[PDB]
Amino acid sequence: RVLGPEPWNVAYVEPSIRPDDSRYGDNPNRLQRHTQFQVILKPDPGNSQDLFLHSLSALGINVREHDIRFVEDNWESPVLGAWGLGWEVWMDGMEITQFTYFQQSGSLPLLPVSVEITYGLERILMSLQGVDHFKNIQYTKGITYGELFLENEKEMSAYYLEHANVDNIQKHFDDFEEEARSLLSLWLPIPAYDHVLKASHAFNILDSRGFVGVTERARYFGRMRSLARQCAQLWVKTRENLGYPLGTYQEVVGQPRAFVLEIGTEELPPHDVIEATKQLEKSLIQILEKRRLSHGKVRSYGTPRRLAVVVENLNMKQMEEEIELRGPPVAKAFDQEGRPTKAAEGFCRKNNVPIDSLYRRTDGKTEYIYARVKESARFADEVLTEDLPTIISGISFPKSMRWNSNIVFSRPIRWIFALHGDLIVPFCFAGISSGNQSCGLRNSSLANFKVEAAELYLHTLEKAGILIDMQERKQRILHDSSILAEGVGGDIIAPDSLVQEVINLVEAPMPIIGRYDVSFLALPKDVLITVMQKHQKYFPVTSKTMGNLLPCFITVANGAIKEEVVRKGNEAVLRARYEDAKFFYKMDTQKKLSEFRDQLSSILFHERLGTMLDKMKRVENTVAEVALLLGINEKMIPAIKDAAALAMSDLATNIVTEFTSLAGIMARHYALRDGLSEQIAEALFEITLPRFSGDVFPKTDPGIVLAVTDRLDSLVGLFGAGCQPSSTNDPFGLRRISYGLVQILVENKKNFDLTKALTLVAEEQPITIDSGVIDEVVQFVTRRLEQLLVDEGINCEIVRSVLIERANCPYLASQTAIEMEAFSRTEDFPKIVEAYSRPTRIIRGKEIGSALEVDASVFEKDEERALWSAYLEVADKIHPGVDIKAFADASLELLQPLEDFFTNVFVMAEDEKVRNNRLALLTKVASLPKGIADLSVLPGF
RNA sequence: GCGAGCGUAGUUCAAUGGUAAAACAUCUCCUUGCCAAGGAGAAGAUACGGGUUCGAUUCCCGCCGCUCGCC
Repeated sequence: RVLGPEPWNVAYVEPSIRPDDSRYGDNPNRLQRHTQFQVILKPDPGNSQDLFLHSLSALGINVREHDIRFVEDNWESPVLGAWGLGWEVWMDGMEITQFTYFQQSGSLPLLPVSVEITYGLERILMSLQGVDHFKNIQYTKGITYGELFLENEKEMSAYYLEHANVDNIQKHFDDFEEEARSLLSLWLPIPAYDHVLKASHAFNILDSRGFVGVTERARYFGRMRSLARQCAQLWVKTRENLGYPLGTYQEVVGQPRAFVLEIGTEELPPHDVIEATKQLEKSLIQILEKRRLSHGKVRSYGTPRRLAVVVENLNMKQMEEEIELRGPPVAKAFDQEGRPTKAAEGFCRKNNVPIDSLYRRTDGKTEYIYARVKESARFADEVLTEDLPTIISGISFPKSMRWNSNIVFSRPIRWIFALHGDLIVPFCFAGISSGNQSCGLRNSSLANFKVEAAELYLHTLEKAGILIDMQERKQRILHDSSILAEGVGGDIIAPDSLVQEVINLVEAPMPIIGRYDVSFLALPKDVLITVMQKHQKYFPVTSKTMGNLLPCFITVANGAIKEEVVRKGNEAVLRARYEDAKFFYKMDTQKKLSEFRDQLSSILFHERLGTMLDKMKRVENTVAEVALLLGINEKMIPAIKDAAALAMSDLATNIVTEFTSLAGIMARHYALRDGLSEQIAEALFEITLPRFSGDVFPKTDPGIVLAVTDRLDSLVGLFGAGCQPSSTNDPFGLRRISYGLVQILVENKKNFDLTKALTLVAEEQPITIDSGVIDEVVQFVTRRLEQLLVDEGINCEIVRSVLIERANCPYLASQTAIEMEAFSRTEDFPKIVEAYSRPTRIIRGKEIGSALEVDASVFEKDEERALWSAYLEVADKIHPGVDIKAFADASLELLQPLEDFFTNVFVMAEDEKVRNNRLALLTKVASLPKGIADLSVLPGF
């Protein structure tokens, strides 16, 4: 009932049962059956998030005292085929509610869009009551929540988890599927959807029991997606054959003054402020001067809910000067006794100057009749009315919404404040008429004010608390955090990829210190800081003497905050996330690390080639040779192989399934603790480097072998088994995987062979690899090397004349392409590029049959006896792997006997048989540079 | 999967509302001949389709290819 034109304001309460989250009722947060509260509003009323905050203080919360935050989180579900954009609501660190605008459902777009608010009533009641474990929540006066739902939590888990008969469910799945597919032919949507409901249930208690393998999930999701995809198209029609019984949705001259334009919004993401406070100022800078208007210091600003721009002392009229303008040539328009044909009139009509006010000028060919024009001063406030809406509509985001019309933006626009001097610039955009009002800090005494003159805008804004200048929020975060961190004895850890995302989550910052327990310090350091940074957005604190962690953290509130309830509320969320990660860790140190391999066989890699255990199986059997292609020392080929079986073992651990960014850290941590060598453990970490664009590369010796051998397999397998990247679409990430393999080499001084390693790591795969499909992987790698090499300030014509035969070993190519440009800029390049061109053109094909023929059989020539000597004494130096400088000094002395041979000897055949000496003697001199550079492409030939 | 930027002789690049320029390559004519080099001349392009305007390579829409970020 969100599909159609039908208005549907409704709100209900329902439990929700998901069995794979059943944990016998012991961990205080996860339940197999939890109550929700759902409210859907269609159409969107407009107050849709000022009714929410009345709801909160209705259920007894003090919203001027706690810290309510709208942190963005999109929503998508492919099974139903729906998605939407919106936020989640953090009260004092706890995520309590989701808030979404819908845009797809089934597979047909929505009109009008719906608003979905979904409270979760057991994560709210533990916070509002000071309780850590759900079985202490007071249900009513006298009875507890545990004493009602505990054994249902306890023994429905044993059913969904161990004793669920798993074939009388595999049959019921297909039975329900068939019945729902049949009742979609008598045109009955209601039961034909209830059967989809009770089939997608029976799939969950299959998945929980583990009976679903790894390759059946892609089939089950498909089987059940096209049932919801085609119940929708039946419902939306059976509605309209009734006639929609619930209505239908249809719809002056003076000195210069400043000019300020703000576009209020609802909370934008943290990185849609940065890429939208630029393509607005640029798009304004252009159009201010395109229309002949002069100004001064233009300056942008940003906040999660406004995007302001200020242009100072803007003009009051256009510049109003007369400019020349030339039109069509005298050939097209002008003619003898036929001057106005069809073009002269079109050239004067759009300019309305009289037709006898034209003259001629030597415009190249003394043509292009023309005249003058006027600029038409237009008061600088009726100009902007025409050009602002196309400014504001210009900004473009990757993800975008619709709320009440077909206009698209990233979040709904709520107010527009655009003024100039004292007067308002009047226009309208997306149903909002511009004015001079603005909302300050929400839920304050200045939640609505009006600014009179545009020169006291900023001074009024920061009179309501807001700090809009983005670069003066960083300096009030990182400078009131230091006093706190030094009051306890330490200092903060602020990677500037976290400050750029803490700045744009706040409007008027306020920092607070908090304490967590000391007995959590036994965890690894890089799980503490990852909990405190990548999920909660806190600041850790490290004692600057003996620089390890302390039991403190720093959090950033927003506004007029009680700062006695928010510290106490934040201290008790990462007393729970730590308390879960500690249980996971203690469950992971129960077994030696070498046993976590045999769980790997339940992670999919690719369908027709398999899991991850087989892939890591196909690497121990080849990492004993890629250490010979790289020329690794002999006394380390043992110490690599035992660190190759343990590789990628931590990917089945309990932690790494929860914190999927610690793949690689929590393998070295276990390995060192188990009692391996140091270099084994350190190599167990760089099988993952680099993880993205711009990360450290493997430096140790056994760290390169594995990081190369993995990237060879994930290339040859994915290529020779269907998934080729031939598209703009990038599945399986075949671009960065191929890009990193050349950086691990050019950054590490290694000599490799791309056409021998790919003839040996393809031999192993399960599917057959023919010699033709590895000749495209070499090209897909060489193009990536060329792109890496061009954008280092290199010239484009030399990197295509070294990559013809030095393209195999990616280090020597990147070595000899930088060393060739510096030689190309010196004044010996035109001597050599010609010296080698006189004997490669002259031999464009004359049936040289006797292959070698270089002999003194009959060499009765004069200059031959002095040319072949030079060829031998240079060819004795140039070996197939020499550098470019020995070449560039060994050909300069060969260039002279060339012009002493061509001067006299008549190479072409005046005799019948003996004219092949004179041909081979130049074929050889032409072929010497085969292996160093392909000299027949460079210009100047 | 979505966005962003691009497409001009054979290769590299200037221009813009209305006679699309130059470099290297190609061709012909020269002759201390066949190669090279110095000289004159000639031919050669806006990926494709649609829209307004008198005229679009330029402004608008749609299709094809390429490069790059996220998934």
